Amino acid sequence: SNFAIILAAGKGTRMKSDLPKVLHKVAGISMLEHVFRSVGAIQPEKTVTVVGHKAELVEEVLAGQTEFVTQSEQLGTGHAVMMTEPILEGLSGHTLVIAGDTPLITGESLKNLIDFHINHKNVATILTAETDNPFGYGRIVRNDNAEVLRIVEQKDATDFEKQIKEINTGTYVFDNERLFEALKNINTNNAQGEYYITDVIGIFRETGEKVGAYTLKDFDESLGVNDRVALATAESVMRRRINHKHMVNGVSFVNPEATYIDIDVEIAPEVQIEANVILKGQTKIGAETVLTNGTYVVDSTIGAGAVITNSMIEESSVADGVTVGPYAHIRPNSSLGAQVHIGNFVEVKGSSIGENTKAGHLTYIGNCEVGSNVNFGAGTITVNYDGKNKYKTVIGDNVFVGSNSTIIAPVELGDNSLVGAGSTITKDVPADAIAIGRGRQINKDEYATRLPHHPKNQ
Amino acid sequence: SNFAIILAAGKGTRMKSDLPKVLHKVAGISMLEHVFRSVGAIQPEKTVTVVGHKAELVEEVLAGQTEFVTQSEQLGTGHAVMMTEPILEGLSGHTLVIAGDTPLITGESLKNLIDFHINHKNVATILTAETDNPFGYGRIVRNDNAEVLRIVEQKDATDFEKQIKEINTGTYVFDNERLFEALKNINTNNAQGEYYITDVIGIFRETGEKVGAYTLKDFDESLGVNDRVALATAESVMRRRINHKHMVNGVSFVNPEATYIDIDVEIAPEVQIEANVILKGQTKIGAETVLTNGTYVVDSTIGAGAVITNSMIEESSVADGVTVGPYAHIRPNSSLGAQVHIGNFVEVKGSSIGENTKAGHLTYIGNCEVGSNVNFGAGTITVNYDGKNKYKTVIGDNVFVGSNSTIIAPVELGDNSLVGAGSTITKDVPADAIAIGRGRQINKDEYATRLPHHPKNQ
Amino acid sequence: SNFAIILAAGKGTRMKSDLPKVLHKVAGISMLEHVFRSVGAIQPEKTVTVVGHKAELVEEVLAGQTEFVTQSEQLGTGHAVMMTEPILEGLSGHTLVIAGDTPLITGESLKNLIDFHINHKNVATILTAETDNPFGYGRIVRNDNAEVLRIVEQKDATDFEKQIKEINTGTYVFDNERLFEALKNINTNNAQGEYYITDVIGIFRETGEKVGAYTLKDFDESLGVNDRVALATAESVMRRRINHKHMVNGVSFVNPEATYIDIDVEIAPEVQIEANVILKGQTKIGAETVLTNGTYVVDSTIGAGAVITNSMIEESSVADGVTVGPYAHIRPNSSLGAQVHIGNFVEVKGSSIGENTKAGHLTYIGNCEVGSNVNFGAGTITVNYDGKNKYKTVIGDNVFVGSNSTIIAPVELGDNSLVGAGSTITKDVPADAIAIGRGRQINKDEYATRLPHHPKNQ
Ligand SMILES: CC(=O)SCCNC(=O)CCNC(=O)[C@H](O)C(C)(C)COP(=O)(O)OP(=O)(O)OC[C@H]1O[C@@H](n2cnc3c(N)ncnc32)[C@H](O)[C@@H]1OP(=O)(O)O
Ligand SMILES: CC(=O)SCCNC(=O)CCNC(=O)[C@H](O)C(C)(C)COP(=O)(O)OP(=O)(O)OC[C@H]1O[C@@H](n2cnc3c(N)ncnc32)[C@H](O)[C@@H]1OP(=O)(O)O
Ligand SMILES: CC(=O)SCCNC(=O)CCNC(=O)[C@H](O)C(C)(C)COP(=O)(O)OP(=O)(O)OC[C@H]1O[C@@H](n2cnc3c(N)ncnc32)[C@H](O)[C@@H]1OP(=O)(O)O
Ligand SMILES: [Ca+2]
Ligand SMILES: [Ca+2]
Ligand SMILES: [Ca+2]
Ligand SMILES: [Ca+2]
Repeated sequence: SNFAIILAAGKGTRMKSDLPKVLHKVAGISMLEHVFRSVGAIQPEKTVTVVGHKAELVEEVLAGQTEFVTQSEQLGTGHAVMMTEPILEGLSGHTLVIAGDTPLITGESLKNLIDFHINHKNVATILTAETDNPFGYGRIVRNDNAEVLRIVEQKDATDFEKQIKEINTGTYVFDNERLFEALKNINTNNAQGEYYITDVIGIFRETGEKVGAYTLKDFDESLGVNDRVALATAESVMRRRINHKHMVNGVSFVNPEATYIDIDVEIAPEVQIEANVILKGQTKIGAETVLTNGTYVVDSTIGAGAVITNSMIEESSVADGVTVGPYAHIRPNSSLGAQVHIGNFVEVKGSSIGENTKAGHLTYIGNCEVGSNVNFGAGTITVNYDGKNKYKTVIGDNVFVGSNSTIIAPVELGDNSLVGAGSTITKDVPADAIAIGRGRQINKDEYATRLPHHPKNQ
Repeated sequence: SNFAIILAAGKGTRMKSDLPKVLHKVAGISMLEHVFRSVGAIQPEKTVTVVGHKAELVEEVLAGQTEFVTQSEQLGTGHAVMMTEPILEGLSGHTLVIAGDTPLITGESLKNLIDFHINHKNVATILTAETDNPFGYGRIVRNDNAEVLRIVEQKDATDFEKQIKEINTGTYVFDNERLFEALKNINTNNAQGEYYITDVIGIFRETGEKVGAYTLKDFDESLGVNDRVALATAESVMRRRINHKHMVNGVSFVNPEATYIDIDVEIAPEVQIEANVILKGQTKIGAETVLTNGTYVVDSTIGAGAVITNSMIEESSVADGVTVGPYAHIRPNSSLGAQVHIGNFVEVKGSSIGENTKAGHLTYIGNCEVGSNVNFGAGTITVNYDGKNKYKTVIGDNVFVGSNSTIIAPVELGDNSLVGAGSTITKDVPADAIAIGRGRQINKDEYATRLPHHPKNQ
Repeated sequence: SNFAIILAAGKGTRMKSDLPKVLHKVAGISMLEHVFRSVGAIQPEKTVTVVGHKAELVEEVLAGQTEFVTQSEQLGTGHAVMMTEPILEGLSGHTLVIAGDTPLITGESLKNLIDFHINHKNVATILTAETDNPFGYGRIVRNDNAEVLRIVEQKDATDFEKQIKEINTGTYVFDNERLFEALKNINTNNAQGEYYITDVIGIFRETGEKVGAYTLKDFDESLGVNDRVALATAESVMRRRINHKHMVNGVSFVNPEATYIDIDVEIAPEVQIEANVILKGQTKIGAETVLTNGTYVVDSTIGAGAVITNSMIEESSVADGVTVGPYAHIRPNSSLGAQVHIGNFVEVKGSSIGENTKAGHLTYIGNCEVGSNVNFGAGTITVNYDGKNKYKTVIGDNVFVGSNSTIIAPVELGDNSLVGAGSTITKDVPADAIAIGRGRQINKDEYATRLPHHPKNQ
């Protein structure tokens, strides 16, 4: 009943990239993927994506729910659609034709397109829009009774026709039956090589079959991306849309025009986001937590009541009430327990940290299983690499790891123990003990008067 | 002679917050507080704020110069004003009626509103504005001679009336006498429960008493905040206004559209601010200092000629010529003396630092009284916590604190002394002495050929 | 044949700066310098800049290709041009008159101005533009046949004339001969002190000599900067222009409206720039490298395939495939070899680092010649200062510098050697050896039950 054809073979030369045009990301996912999301809104019985060069790459990535045909030669949009013939020829119903480079179009607009089509039982329906600078776009010609007669390109347009402000977005709905029919009719009697999807509209004009146009109230929603300038504009519209949705859902933004949140990030209500925060991938933020300017989060989970201050968190888990930063880096596979505190210049990598534990400064915790109520003094380092292998360090509950100490794994610091500040630990420390591995202080009276820094020597 | 009534009881359901709508901040202070600031511009003999739910909270915070009446039930704006009757009934004069959720209105606009009122000796004056999308707003109906006849809501508006572009901002000036009179007249003969402030305009129409409207030249100044989307817009307008004011006052902004400066921050002329800088609360910046992208300052004082590079400064004092950052954190109750230098990855907490002293890297200084011309080598740590209590460290003038040393308080390093790099200091170091607490170096020939990192073993 | 006169003596009082108005920067260089760049587009046989106060300063800086005359008194634009008389009087040809405070005008617009001039063989040509708020600007009066009759200031304009939307940008092309002629004719018979460049247009009106106006299609291109508000606007237009140019050239921007790239930065295609990145001065970025939010680069070279994560790089060289950050600081005169890795909280100053070497954390490397495949454990510090002099450290290939070690220069760590974590190195370490300078660990059973942090004591 409903079928979809997505054109993704284009030659994105103005992109100046080796990556197939439609694979370029917009807020987390590729333009193609956004098109797949709006397309799904019309519940197409079949979905066929036409890819061109590097065809393998596009497929090798998003093998999403969609058939895949290849267009080895650049013979135009008509030929691209013709490549879906083997799969859609014969079937009766409505077929959506959309480009993979117009990611701003919405599922809602696509639904209205079909409804508008089936409604007037048109043979073909053109998704159109209006602008005051239609230069370059095919124009939409209608009769005094406002019926879509045909589409006129800029090069063929009469002076009088250049005045038309309604343009063709390049998105269409065709009755699948007539469509492939008209595609062979143009292909064979073409007296030329390349044919275009708009050539089918020319045929319906020759035969008088009903063709209509649904207009998009927002012209900017029809943007076709051809270069990194339109790319940025796409990014900008999608950003406003994502952020508008969160604000309506109860999230505060100091500046939603400069906050970068990917398409799939989930944010509980009452969260507060300062300007210039970055949320990427599969990220979740719980209720009332606070994200300050600079925070950067990727594929992570943050609980409720947390305060993330200018810090970078990657593939990690952060419980409720956790405070992080400023300038902290939480690396892959880390888990911070409830009320944990990670202060400035602290790095946590592949480590579980129990609740209420704190590492407030200039610290590195890697490959450690850390307990609850632990204390890391400023300067502490967990050494877990010898140039070939990594080793694990186990730290019990309530351990007091003295400042500037060097913990050389594999070792265990038992519960309630303490490592003297400035110590190098090479062996296990039993529970309730203290470990000290540092030289004893020695004073040399008057010796400083004999060194470069002394006032007497400058 | 002049009285003010501020409506702050509203049910901000679209805000999706537990915090009373008007308490949500906009550039440092709550919307209510901005309204109190514009209201003060008309020197009201009395100011009464009507609060609703959580009434205690709004009051418990800004017990600012203003009477407080409570509206326990949601019976409309008319009933809310009726709650101020005990306090304003009888008094003669002009009474301003304003919402606590329209924080962009200015004191200047409010003054022009009253003057326009007293001028034409109107009984009531409507603060209006113009827009091309008046859908939803009450319209302002005037006669062929441009006199305000009445206000018409959207639901009652005739097709012909929907065309009116002048809308009601919900701000008004009433002759206090007639106002409460008309409020009882509607209340009793209401034949309904809730009555609205606009019902009083209906009565003056019935009686023919003169009603006028002062139009705001800037429509965006009338924004009523109902959700976090308008919240963000408020933040955006107020930000442009604050920043415009500083630029006119001689401050350079690389991008004033993305620089966040609270309402009360003071900035001397010739200061240079890069994009994405944050100034909050009671912050002061002296002449010619430079703030680079990322700098974040809260309730602090910075002198003239300073250079703050991507650093966070909180509740502290920073003298003239000080250089901080990149990535430095100056925490509560710190004071940096003239020409002091705090470099990358350095934390200073509750400490006074004398002039020309330097801590250029990976350093923590907490609870210290530090002298002038001191030098902290990279890696230094002042240890001031044992898990229960904090201790103080006193460091004289010209001390050279060697890199990677660990200073365990409570201790004193006397003038011109030096602590050997990599030392753990547990006792006082007399003036002019040197202290060393580190193991002596030992070399083991060929031993490395026997370890994982060696080329021979990989 | 073509001559240029740049007016740079103005009294930029609304700037509130001690620095001559035209010296204020816009995207890396001064407004004056941007004007010199557009001016060069018309290949002027001679270029003369009129400077006023602090005349020495403007010259003492950009002694660029241009004659320099001084205007000691503020007698108007006419007098300023009159100061170029000694140098341009007599010569025949077209003379461009432009202000040093209109930096957005383009060389292309300037070329079109001259062509439009020489074309109609006009005596004088006025560079004009159109806007809907011409209040304050001199208006352009034309006859029913659209010929430039004269310029009318706002104060003299008739009501009917205030309607004119075409305004004078203050940029002109005059036939050098008549120009100085008309300048003496006004100067002597002036019956007043100060004369203005627009007075020459008045004379051509008296004599009927042909005067024309070339209109700028973009009004915003004519901005005259007088205060830091227009300054910011200039910065904003120039930023969009620079960034538009890179996007067209194949560079991706997450938000080109909030990315700050100086006028002279070079960026290879396929580079990806996140929002809020800063590129200043002579900076070069190679193909496909990635710059994340916060990165700040000044006068540096970055190769291809690099990933710079929220880090600051100054006057340094960075090879291909290098990864830096987050929160790393690469200081002046550093060179990172191919595939080098500098992680979080690491500082590199005046040091060469060989390929594949890594310093992933909390590390300071200053004044070192470091080899290839070296490894710096977290916490390492190279000590190179004694309060008076700096010393160099030489580190061979494949050295393993243990965590928390303190390397006191001048020393050498030979190839494949290893420094034990937590060691203080005061002497050379031969190749293939290991060096250890740390106290041995000692455990005291039960001692912790006797300290403040222990659960038993709280
Ligand atoms: C900067 C921040 O983040 S702040 C929070 C971090 N806080 C910290 O890191 C503080 C940690 N505190 C320390 O390291 C302290 O120096 C402590 C807790 C080890 C001092 O403990 P004390 O028991 O009071 O010191 P004391 O000198 O008596 O030493 C205890 C035992 O160890 C021995 N000892 C002391 N120093 C050494 C040493 N360098 N080598 C070997 N043994 C030593 C003593 O001989 C004594 O043993 P004994 O009883 O058999 O004679
Ligand atoms: C990374 C940056 O920010 S850079 C700037 C920071 N700069 C620094 O931190 C540099 C600090 N410098 C140091 O620590 C040096 O090693 C210094 C200044 C202590 C070296 O001083 P020197 O006097 O030249 O060394 P020297 O070996 O002679 O030692 C002096 C005395 O201490 C003794 N001593 C040396 N090492 C030790 C030790 N580990 N334990 C006990 N005593 C020691 C010596 O026996 C000698 O005493 P004596 O005269 O009674 O025999
Ligand atoms: C946090 C990160 O970035 S992770 C990556 C960084 N990784 C690191 O920094 C790890 C570095 N590793 C170390 O420092 C380790 O403690 C190592 C490599 C020195 C341990 O080496 P090992 O040889 O296994 O230890 P071992 O105890 O046998 O000591 C070797 C020799 O030094 C001696 N020695 C050990 N400790 C000391 C000491 N404190 N003082 C003097 N000599 C010592 C031993 O007596 C022995 O000599 P001998 O053979 O003549 O008796
Ligand atoms: Ca297109
Ligand atoms: Ca409202
Ligand atoms: Ca250290
Ligand atoms: Ca001007």
